[PDB]
Amino acid sequence: VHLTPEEKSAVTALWGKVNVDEVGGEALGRLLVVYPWTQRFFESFGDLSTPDAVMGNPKVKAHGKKVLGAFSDGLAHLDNLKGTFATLSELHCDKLHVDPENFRLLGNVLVCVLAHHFGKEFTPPVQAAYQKVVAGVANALAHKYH
Amino acid sequence: VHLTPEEKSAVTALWGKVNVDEVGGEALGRLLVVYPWTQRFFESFGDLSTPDAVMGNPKVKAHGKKVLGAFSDGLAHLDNLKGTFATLSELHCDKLHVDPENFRLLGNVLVCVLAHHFGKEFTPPVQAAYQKVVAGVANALAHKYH
Amino acid sequence: VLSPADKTNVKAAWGKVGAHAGEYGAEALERMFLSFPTTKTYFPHFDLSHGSAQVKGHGKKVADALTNAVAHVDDMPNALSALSDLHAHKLRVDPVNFKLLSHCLLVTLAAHLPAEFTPAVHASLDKFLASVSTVLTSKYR
Amino acid sequence: VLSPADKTNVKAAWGKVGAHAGEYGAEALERMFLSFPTTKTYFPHFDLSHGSAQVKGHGKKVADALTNAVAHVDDMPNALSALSDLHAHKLRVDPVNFKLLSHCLLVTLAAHLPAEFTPAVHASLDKFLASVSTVLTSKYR
Ligand code: HEM
Ligand code: HEM
Ligand code: HEM
Ligand code: HEM
Repeated sequence: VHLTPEEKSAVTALWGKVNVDEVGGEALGRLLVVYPWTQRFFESFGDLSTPDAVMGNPKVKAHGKKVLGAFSDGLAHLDNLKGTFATLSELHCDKLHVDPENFRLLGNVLVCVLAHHFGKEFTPPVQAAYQKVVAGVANALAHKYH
Repeated sequence: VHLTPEEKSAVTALWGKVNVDEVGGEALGRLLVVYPWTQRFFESFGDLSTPDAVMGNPKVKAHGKKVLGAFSDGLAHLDNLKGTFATLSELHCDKLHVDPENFRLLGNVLVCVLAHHFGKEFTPPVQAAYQKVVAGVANALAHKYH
Repeated sequence: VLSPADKTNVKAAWGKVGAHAGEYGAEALERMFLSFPTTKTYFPHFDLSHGSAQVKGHGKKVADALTNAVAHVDDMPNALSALSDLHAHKLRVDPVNFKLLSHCLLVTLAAHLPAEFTPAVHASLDKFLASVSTVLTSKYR
Repeated sequence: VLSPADKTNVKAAWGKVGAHAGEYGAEALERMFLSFPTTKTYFPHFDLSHGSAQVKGHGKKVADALTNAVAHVDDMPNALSALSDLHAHKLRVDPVNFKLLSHCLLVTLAAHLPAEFTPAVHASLDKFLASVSTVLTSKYR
């Protein structure tokens, strides 16, 4: 990871304005609306037949929280994303069997949600920093696969 | 995804039976045949209008050689490829303006060549190692871009 | 393959962009060059400074074709053919980048269209941009 | 898009596979699981060890599907009708993967059909496998 003091600060100050539970569910849902094949991992979640069925699925919103929650504690360890997501990486591989490509997809969905919520504030230079972040996390969650 | 001792001492042994000159020219060659657009960086190489014209093209053969040369010299810094190519990455980015994907594609063509030459000798276990290699080389070469 | 609902969402979200096409076109490019450095290797002859006349100029042209792809969304392959020939025989831009610019376009539209950038529209806009890209690389080999 | 030449190079190369289909098939897979471990996340139910009975069988299916695709290269879409639905609606493999299998398919063919694997033929197999990889994913969304 290569974040300069500047983009590090930017990434924290904007995330201090962020509602983690409302966005975790905003991002997990869009991820399942835009790239439908991802529902492959959520058969037990119920009805996912329409955009509103997905966005409003209580199980989807309940999960997006623990997801962006972990991703949120990860931002306090931007110098150690590898070990931070060490245990989560092992689980998504050995037990959940989740193609890592998906973490890459959630990362872009998130970025789209950040820009959407903060509007103009999510300037070009701010996006650049975040892209680095999601790339970092996605790669730390993929690290332990074998 | 670093190489295991057994993989390093497998890459070596196989490479030792490689004709860098021919394979470099065969690889860069096929690269301009399978992915036409990569010919954008070689407008002055002359005739490339066909598969035989490019494969039999002297300037292509030559460059295929030089290129694998640097690559060949690389299989010795397998623990710091990132450091070996810092000046070449810094270079391919600043002056030549080459999109790093090409490093990925060439590597792709390389694996097919190495397979084409050794046949049954080019084992799934060996391919895996070389994939790591090629993948590694691609990364370092891109690392210094900005 | 876009659907009736897709095309509705697209014409809807893009139609709103209206006279800000050029401007938004330049922003996506500025977002892409900063977020994905490697993409600048195709514009060695460009001044990439914030608001360069080149970027602003290339921004309009981009958005103009998209604005045009929208008007013939049921015949894009023919509406973008001159542009597709271009990217295949001259610029020869590697395919992997289109997805990069497409993301930045979504991101740009997300910042400007807070009311219309709904999950549904977003999804549809992703299929549109992906559909356009596929057309621009349709004649690569 | 496949030219009359690409089709000719294909029928020729693959037709030379004969009964080695199930064999090269299994092989293309084994290669893919070793080179690209993440592809193993779609077979938690398969034995992925060398000589696995499931890999062999699966190897054969994948092969016969290609044979069929070749025999109807002119109109692959309908030829792979069911198969696309399968991956689109059930298997749901991320499109990123198809490129891996394909590459492994080329490597495999190279190390098994040295003669006919000329640059041209190589270039034709590539466009081919991508054409297939596109049909299979055409109905994803
Ligand atoms: C920012 C990236 C992500 C983070 C930080 C993350 C985090 C988590 C956490 C903390 C758990 C629960 C641990 C447990 O059940 O013991 C989990 C479970 C899971 N994750 Fe991820 N995940 C991420 C992305 C994804 C993506 C994009 C998918 C799928 C497309 C996915 C699919 C799953 C599934 C299937 C479960 C199991 C849920 C259940 O049934 O309880 N995750 N993830
Ligand atoms: C295996 C990875 C590669 C390595 C290690 C590599 C190495 C080299 C080397 C040693 C040079 C000479 C630099 C100098 O003059 O100091 C060079 C030049 C260059 N490379 Fe790369 N290269 C690689 C892949 C590629 C690929 C795939 C392309 C794109 C098709 C490319 C395009 C160029 C061009 C156009 C030049 C300059 C040509 C000239 O000066 O006539 N390289 N490369
Ligand atoms: C939404 C997808 C895209 C569209 C609609 C598109 C459209 C265009 C248009 C209309 C032009 C102007 C051509 C003319 O003046 O007739 C152009 C030029 C160009 N495009 Fe594309 N393009 C797309 C994606 C890409 C990507 C991904 C890259 C780079 C990573 C790229 C690189 C170029 C370059 C280098 C030029 C030359 C511009 C100049 O020299 O001023 N394009 N494109
Ligand atoms: C070259 C493109 C591909 C072809 C030609 C292909 C072909 C097939 C065929 C013929 C079947 C048999 C369905 C039946 O029994 O009726 C199948 C099953 C399957 N495919 Fe695909 N496939 C392709 C790529 C992929 C990729 C990229 C992956 C994974 C990385 C994948 C994962 C699966 C899985 C897991 C099954 C289920 C097998 C089972 O349950 O036993 N496929 N595919």
